[PDB]
Amino acid sequence: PVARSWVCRKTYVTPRRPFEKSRLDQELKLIGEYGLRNKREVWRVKFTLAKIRKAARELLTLDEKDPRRLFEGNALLRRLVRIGVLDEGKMKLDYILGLKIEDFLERRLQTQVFKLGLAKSIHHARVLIRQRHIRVRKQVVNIPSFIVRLDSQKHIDFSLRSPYGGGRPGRVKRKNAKKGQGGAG
Amino acid sequence: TVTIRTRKFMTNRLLQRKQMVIDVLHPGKATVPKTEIREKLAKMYKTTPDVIFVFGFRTHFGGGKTTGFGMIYDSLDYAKKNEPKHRLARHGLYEKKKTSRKQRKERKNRMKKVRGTAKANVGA
Amino acid sequence: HGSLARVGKVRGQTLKVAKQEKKKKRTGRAKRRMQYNRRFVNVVPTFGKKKGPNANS
Amino acid sequence: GKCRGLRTARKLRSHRRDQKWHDKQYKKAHLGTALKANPFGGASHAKGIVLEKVGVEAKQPNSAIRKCVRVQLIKNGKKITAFVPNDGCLNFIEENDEVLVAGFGRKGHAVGDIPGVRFKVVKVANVSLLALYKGKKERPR
RNA sequence: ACGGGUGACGGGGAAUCAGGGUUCGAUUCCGGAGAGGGAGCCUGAGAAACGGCUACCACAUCCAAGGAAGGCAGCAGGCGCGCAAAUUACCCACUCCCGACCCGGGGAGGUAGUGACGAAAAAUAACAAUACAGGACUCUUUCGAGGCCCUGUAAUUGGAAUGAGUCCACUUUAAAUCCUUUAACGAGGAUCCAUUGGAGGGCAAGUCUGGUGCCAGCAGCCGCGGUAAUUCCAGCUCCAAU
Repeated sequence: PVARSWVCRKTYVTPRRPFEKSRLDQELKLIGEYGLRNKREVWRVKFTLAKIRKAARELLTLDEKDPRRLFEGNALLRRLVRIGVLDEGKMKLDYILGLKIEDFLERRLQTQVFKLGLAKSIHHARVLIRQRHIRVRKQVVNIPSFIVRLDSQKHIDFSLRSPYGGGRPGRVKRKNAKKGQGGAG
Repeated sequence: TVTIRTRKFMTNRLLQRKQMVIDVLHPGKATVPKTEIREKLAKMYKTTPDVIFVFGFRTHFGGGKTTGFGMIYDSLDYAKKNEPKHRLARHGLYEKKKTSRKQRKERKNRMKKVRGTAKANVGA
Repeated sequence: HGSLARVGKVRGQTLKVAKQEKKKKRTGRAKRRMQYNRRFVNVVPTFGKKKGPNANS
Repeated sequence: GKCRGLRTARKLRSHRRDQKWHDKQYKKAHLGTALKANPFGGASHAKGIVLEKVGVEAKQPNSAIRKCVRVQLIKNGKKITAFVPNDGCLNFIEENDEVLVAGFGRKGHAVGDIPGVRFKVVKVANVSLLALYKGKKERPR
């Protein structure tokens, strides 16, 4: 007997079919608009959607006024409305079903540095995140996957401690600034 | 520009001490040494640095902020009394003996053979 | 034609000439982005029958 | 279903058991004769002492002499015809060298031309004969 | 029923899933059993105990030949059975136990080592200008002009960034290591160089070159190879996971 957990799960399911012609074209432009790095990445935005959607059909089997459905209603909904996927005027949960993969893929921080007046291309953004430049209320995220809260969005910026913000000159600017002193002498 | 703030304060009458969660802000430099941290509490609580004990500091990604669980006592007399040994050894006032638990188990099982006031001769 | 004398015959008698050189390969998104362009954002709806991407007449 | 009663429940259940023994991919399963026969005895690989190199002819339409081996296993002390795969790799078995035999694709059912043969090689003493083909490791002297 | 068999310890559970189902469960929680193989008892509130005791059987350790003791399915380890599984490492600091105890002790437990058994985050580049190629659009039956919005691949040219790394000290802690923090140094082929498998059809991608001449081999099934092979052996190209 030991003092540990063993606990974990996977996050992605792989499609029953291999070598299709209608699917091989449509997952590869999810890699263009937003700038993802492999399939795996994509496959899990779905699995999280798929998960939401099966619980919704679980609740719709129940009657109205059934106290589980009301409570677990609210929760399932607000859980999509603190992060702006659903909108205020769709409390009702038919509306949860008619709800697709592109709205999740643009909450991801990667996409949230392309759109806000602080990155030139999208494929620049997944290299600003990972070179530890940008931050979200005095706290540095290093992780595109970060799904973003709708409370936060007005607080994203360049971190204080940075050459692309306030700070001291860098590795390669300061070296060829230091090289100009070494050359003239 | 090093700044301390305490957090969750309590007093044990029945262990003879102040305890609290010391909280640090340090933008710009490496995490800080404890003979600096101690002596900065000492005019937060106007004692000497001697009695106070601060251990454990987890730091924060992005740089900035660390979190400790320091505790302040009344007199030195008591400070040896009601507190661990390792958390005196650090401050230079306790020293355990010079045999790790290889030696000492070999020497128990040779006393276990010998009988009576013959047991003292196996030990020198 | 061929007991256990006749073995390795063709892996043997082929013309072992060397492999070539080329400029260095890329991986990761940086790659994938590469192919995303090829097949979508540019290209012309060319007349009639489409030739595959490894085509030679 | 055919015996529709409400308290039949066993009449119904003594009949399917009876039946399922007619099922093959099962009886082959639920008697001891499948594992009595089998060389590996119940297993995914099992090593053995080679003893002679042997060419087997292929069956018709096709023709071409196919290069095999005749192994004795350890555990059982049993004798199998095996089969080398790659081109020019038979020059790598010396007689009475040791090999890690495997299965061959479809479980107790051969592949293609060569009759009887259900087994094949992965290793030749601690290094894989795949590698030897490429040349990524070479043989000790 | 009785007899036999079971690659049978039981249960909380696991993998697969439209609904119904079919397999698995020696294993961190409960309940059973056993300490090479049977048998029997001393001490006790609590044993048919076995890191207690006395036999016999199978096996194994010394002798000055009369004698005498041995039992890792506890931790590390090692010989064997094999397709088949790690260090004779370090502490009571935590966690809890036992005792005459606030004070000893604990391979129970904690901590490092080996570990592509599985699960989760996630690098191998990004951005400017000069050649060059495509579509709006204002106009041109068609040349050309603007390319504002670009859209793209080119050992052309240019500096901005960073994580791999080397290394002072803080931190971590029973004492170390790891992660977290920080000065000093650290990239143009960014040699600081991604594989493993396939290209006739099922099933994504060459009727291309240069060998072999039912031979050598491929091919899970249908099949290939008959001296012009879309299939072997290989040269350039290409698809799918990464």
